[PDB]
Amino acid sequence: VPTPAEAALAAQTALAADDSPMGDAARWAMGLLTSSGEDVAARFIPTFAAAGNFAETVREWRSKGPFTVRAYHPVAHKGWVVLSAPAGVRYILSLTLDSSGLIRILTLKPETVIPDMVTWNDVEETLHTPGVQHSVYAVRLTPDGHEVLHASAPERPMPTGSAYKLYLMRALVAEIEKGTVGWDEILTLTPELRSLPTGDMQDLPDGTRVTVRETAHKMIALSDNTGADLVADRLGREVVERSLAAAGHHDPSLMRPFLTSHEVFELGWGDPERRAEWVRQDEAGRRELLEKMAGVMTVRGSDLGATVHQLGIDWHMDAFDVVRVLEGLLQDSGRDTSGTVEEILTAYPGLLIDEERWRRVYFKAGSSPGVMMFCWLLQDHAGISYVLVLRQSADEQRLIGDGLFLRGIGAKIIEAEAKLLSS
Ligand SMILES: O=C(O)[C@H]1/C(=C/CO)O[C@@H]2CC(=O)N21
Ligand SMILES: O=C(O)[C@H]1/C(=C/CO)O[C@@H]2CC(=O)N21
Repeated sequence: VPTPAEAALAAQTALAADDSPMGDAARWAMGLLTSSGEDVAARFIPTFAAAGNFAETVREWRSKGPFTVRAYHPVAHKGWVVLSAPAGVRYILSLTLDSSGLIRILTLKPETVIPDMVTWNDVEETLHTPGVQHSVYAVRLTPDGHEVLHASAPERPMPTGSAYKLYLMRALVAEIEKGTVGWDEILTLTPELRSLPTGDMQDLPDGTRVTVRETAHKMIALSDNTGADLVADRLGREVVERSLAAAGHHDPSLMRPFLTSHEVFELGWGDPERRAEWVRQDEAGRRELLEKMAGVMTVRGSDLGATVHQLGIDWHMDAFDVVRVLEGLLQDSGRDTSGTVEEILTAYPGLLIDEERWRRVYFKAGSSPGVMMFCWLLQDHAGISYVLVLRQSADEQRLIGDGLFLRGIGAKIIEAEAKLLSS
């Protein structure tokens, strides 16, 4: 158990030594904060829209220092640096990178505090926020069903954002198995198929040719919305929908029509009249509205904010549905002797994982205004699997925040697995 001084020193050294895209970006961003006084444009994605306000943003950040590194948490294309400022005030620097190491998101925010968890009640009492509906569901998978380790509101259907991509993955695998689509088949990016971040594929030029395998990899590992939309277009909505009952969903009608990310963005934050039409329409009327809406996006990232999940403009499922889709994916992966499914599912575990404990970890996050979820399947080297599903929804995005809180609650549960999961 490293003492505070030990932990900070280790973090400082690790940041200095990290020879990776995240290490490069984190050191550069820390340089911005600690330094005496076009280099910016070269470090960020080409379409970085805050470039004008950025000089002021950095001035304001710098005014909060001086800063000392206390913790460093690189996780693939995501990274967090915990900083202490004067008088014991703490902040977190959050980085999200694109596929070549350019910065997409860079924030410096008040520290997200998550205590070490001893009991499930610690989890519940930490997580609870007035005005936020939450759910925690943890199970051990066994031959003859699931052993419930903890449950709060698992039966409640809730919006889950990009968790829907798990169903899309199962639908894709089902079609690969049938031979109607192939891993090396080429998908082509068109202006109409481009969606918003999360993801990187939207940044590719019109006409870019990508394999089904690479597109599915990004769909899961980067939560790539454009990747997901390319897959959903190739399979077709009917195929995606007809798959839902088999892949584990209890009431497919909640995700009919099964929306694309493009559709959620455009409907959710585009013209209000069209959105009011959705609300008053039945399934037929909604399908008709979506067909009419097909085309190039008008909605931009800056338009998002107001919650729309309460109108059905999201993907609703219960915690049991999440466990079923994950267990289904575990089965699909084992059946795939090529290891293609496994490589996609294990690429990004969402945390730094103890690989001596866990043979495989599947992970998926979901987020939309007023929506946050994280889920993991963890299987040890003996073959015992656990599934953890964390969900939050609210009428106001500010009650949820950037998702580090819920992720960090998951991190603490997994850290305390011997007490909370495998006791
Ligand atoms: O993949 C991740 O870890 C991302 C994510 C993606 C949702 O599409 O949602 C949570 C919030 C965040 O930064 N996480
Ligand atoms: O390891 C942890 O406890 C948490 C954390 C907390 C931020 O101080 O940062 C990383 C991301 C995450 O969930 N981990």
